Amino acid sequence: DVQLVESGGGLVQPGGSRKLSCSASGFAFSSFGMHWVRQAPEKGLEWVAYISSGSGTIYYADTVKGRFTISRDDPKNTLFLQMTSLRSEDTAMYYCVRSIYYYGSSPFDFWGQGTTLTVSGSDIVMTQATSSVPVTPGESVSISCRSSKSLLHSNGNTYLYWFLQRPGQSPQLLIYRMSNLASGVPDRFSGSGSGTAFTLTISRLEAEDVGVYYCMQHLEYPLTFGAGTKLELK
Amino acid sequence: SAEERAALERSKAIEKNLKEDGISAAKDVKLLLLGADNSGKSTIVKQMKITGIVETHFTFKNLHFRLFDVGGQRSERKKWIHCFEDVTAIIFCVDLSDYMHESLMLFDSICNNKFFIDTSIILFLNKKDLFGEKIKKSPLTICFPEYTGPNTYEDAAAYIQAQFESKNRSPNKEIYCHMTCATDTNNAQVIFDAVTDIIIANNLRGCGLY
Amino acid sequence: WNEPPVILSMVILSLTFLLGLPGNGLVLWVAGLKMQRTVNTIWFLHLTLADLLCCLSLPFSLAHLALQGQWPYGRFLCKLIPSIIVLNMFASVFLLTAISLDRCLVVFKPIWCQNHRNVGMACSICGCIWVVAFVMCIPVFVYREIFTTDNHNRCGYTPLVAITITRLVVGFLLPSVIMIACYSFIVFRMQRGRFAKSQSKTFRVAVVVVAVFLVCWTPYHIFGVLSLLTDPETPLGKTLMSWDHVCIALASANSCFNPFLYALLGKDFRKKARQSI
Amino acid sequence: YSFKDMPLXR
Amino acid sequence: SIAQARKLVEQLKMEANIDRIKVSKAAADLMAYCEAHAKEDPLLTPVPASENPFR
Amino acid sequence: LDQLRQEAEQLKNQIRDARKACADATLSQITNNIDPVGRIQMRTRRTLRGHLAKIYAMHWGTDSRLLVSASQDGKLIIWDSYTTNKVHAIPLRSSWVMTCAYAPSGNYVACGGLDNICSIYNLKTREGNVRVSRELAGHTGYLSCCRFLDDNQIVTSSGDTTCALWDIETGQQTTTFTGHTGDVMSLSLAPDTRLFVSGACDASAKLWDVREGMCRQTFTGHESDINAICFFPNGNAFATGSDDATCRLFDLRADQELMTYSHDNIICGITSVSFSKSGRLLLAGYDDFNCNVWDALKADRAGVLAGHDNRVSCLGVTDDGMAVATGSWDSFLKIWN
Repeated sequence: DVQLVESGGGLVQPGGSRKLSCSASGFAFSSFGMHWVRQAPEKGLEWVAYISSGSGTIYYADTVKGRFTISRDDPKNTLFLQMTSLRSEDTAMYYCVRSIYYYGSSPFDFWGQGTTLTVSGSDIVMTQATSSVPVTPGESVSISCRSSKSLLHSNGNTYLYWFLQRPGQSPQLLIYRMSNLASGVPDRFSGSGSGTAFTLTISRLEAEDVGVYYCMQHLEYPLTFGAGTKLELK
Repeated sequence: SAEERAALERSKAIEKNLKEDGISAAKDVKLLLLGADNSGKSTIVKQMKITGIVETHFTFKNLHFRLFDVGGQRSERKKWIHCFEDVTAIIFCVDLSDYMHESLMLFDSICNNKFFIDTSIILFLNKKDLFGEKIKKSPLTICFPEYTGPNTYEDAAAYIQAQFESKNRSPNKEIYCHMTCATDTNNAQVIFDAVTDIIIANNLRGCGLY
Repeated sequence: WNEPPVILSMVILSLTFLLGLPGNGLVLWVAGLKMQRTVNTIWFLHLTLADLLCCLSLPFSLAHLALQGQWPYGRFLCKLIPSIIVLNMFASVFLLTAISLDRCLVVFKPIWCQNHRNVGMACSICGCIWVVAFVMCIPVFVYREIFTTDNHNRCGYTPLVAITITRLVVGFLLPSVIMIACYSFIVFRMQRGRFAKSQSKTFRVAVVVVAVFLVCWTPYHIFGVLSLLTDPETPLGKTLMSWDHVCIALASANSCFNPFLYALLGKDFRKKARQSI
Repeated sequence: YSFKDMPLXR
Repeated sequence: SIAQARKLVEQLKMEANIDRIKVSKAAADLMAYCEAHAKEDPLLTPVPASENPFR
Repeated sequence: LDQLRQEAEQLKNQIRDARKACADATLSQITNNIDPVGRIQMRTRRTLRGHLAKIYAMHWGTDSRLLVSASQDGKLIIWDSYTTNKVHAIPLRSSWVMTCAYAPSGNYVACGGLDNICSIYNLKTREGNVRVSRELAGHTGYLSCCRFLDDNQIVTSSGDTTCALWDIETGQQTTTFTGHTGDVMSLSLAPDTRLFVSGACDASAKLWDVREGMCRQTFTGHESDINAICFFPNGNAFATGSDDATCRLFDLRADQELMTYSHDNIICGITSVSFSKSGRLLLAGYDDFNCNVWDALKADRAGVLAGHDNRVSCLGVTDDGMAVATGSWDSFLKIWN
């Protein structure tokens, strides 16, 4: 089956260097694309790095550019991340994300387990006011996510993803492109949005739907996340 | 181009893969193997090693040969023979022992075909020893009442060869002939040098010097 | 203007322009857009490109012969045009040599010419030919200036012997020898069975192509060597430079004739062009 | 040295 | 081959018992269907360039 | 049987008399008072250049965006018609293919040929690349066409004088249709997916029933082998083109002929026939290097869809009617509008 595992996590002396490895199995890694996302121990998610299919184009975030290195060993079926000059702000939960890009594909479909590392302008900004919405099971809860710049492209596709991160687990995809539903997720979840304001409507809440939500934009790199909306029991 | 750039990259990558596959597959030589039933097709295809179409491919003298024995298709020839164009040559096998008009009719129908007007036909003659013994036992005019001549093996074989080679009407295509007795292992070289000659002829015709 | 050579060169250049521009345009258009991109196409496209570059450069020669010197343009025009002209002509000559070499090679190496023979090899050979032509063009790009002279100044210019001898060798000896040897070997090989009906059409095409190539370039190089041989400020030298114009006209007529003698023999190509036209 | 004039070509 | 002939005659008998409508009504409702979808057919009526999907 | 032969002869005479008595007039005598479509010109909006061998089949997707093409190169590539991009490149076990199909849900692609095996391909796989789903093999003759009834049932027309309906769930032939004497070389399912016809090589097209499995009607009005067939969008009529350089229009309820699309200038046969949304235009492929545009009510040449360098092998019209695709033997898939 599809499964991703990461290794090379531990405490690092400040100012050092360390390599991170993403191992993959159960799928054709040579045709896919691997992302990288960090998660602060208290804050939400943040975009790290990217390599495309065939090692064509490699992108980076503004705060990580010039210090990291993302490489792929397709015959070895592993994803690498060389990272150097450990400052105090790099400690976080680093995840490994698969992605494929064509017509009708679902990027960010599968997320890895993640690894722990410890060290002792023109960008589109995502914001959501509600950070804690208490609600009992059986009701309908809607989560908003606003945009500084319109996400509706000229071709008619709005790149506003939706993700759910259950406590004690890895984030999973619920709605991609703000209107199309994922694979295997129950039909209760729904999505909506127009230009800047997007809502993830949910009906018939159950116990397994609790967690913290995250909304992603995909118009242009870097792929900025939101602060985070938390849904809790009662 | 927000996310479609990766789609463009994927399209270019698979286009490059298609180009590489086409270049790799353009090196093969396609030889169609036709003829009547149980006329030595099985023994000849097993001679060079290795339910509708039985494709047999092998390499000989840095050349990749591909044989398509399509005689097992119990249907109309005219509805699927059009897809067998662009082959280097057509290999025809004739069983001289068993008789005979069906083989001649098939050769007449295949040599004058519209699609195969330029493709050469390589004529294979099998069961030489059996045909000689049958001459020693019976005359060769049983299925050739119009024939009038000595019953010598060589003369009869030459007459039969003339009957096959008198069916063509295209000066561009040449029929290559050979004798086999189901005990000769040198039949591969005939196919090889016939293929080389046809390659040279087609190359000259394409370049305009021919 | 009162001189036989100048008017003869003008007439020949006008005929070359009229007979080369439409044919080159038609052949380029057909073989670039209407036809496929087979292996034998690249040679035709490159040859016609060089020939049409020569045809487009012809008006400069016509205008210069109209005035006989007194370059009205700037330094850059006299530094560029009589280098692009040489580039185009020598690219055409080298492409013809490569065509003859390929025609011999596809015959003498039949097994090899099916595995390692594709469009990429043709593109690489054409690129190398263009690079060699550009290298041969470089020496005239750094040895040109304008003499002050009278109010009307004519632009132009020890290294002359070296440059002229190298030009003669690389553009006359090796190409003609290669063409003759290749076509003679093809004719010899085309008379060994199954080709007895042929060798009466291959021989005619080969001999006419070689004869046209050898007659359209020999006087030009003979006059070039004679210019070195004959001292200037001599009436014989004056007639030599006078007929040099006719030599250039014949050299351009060679490029005009090349599409008719190379592209049109491809029966499929001429049929497709007739369908288009 | 000297004066040498050609109509392109060369 | 008597069974084959019996099957053939049975098939012909079954086919012969199909109620048939006059061809005039078939032509009429075929023309009606062709006319009814004329506005929704963008091939016979050229599509504007802005609305054109391959522009 | 002699008695059985006489019975068959009188049955044929009876059915001929029955169909003759109901033919009061022809279609040309009733559509005289309609305005002709006039000159219908079309231009090559997109030229898709991906293949290297002859292309035989090209079927539009259900979304009218993705077109899948088949060729002798052993590649079944699905293409994005809007931006010419290539989204999949599926290699095939047997390079000799003659047909392709696109599932109504877009998850499956079928392709077959001389291999006598109808292969089913799964597109949306969790593991990424495209993998084979099933290899249906129950025919003794070459498969000529394939159409997806739904994600499970697929109907195939073979070259051994029968048509069979398959179940991709188990791979067994649920129902087989027999009765044709010539080789069946075309197939077209109804919009309601309850019945279909098959075009054979004996100049006879027969109506079929997927559920009952028994033949309903037969049509004998051609002179040579039928090469292509397609239903009218209304579902009560169909047109078949043969090698006799003509394509005729039939009616299910009339059980007769309506029009013959014959022109003295045309001599080459028919390779593909397809209709439009309104059904007024009948785009027919020809072996004469062009695709004449045929009016379905006046039998005149509205225009010529010329521009291909070789004989066209397939013509298809999108579900929204905004484009028409032609597949030729020169490895070019020109999408017109």
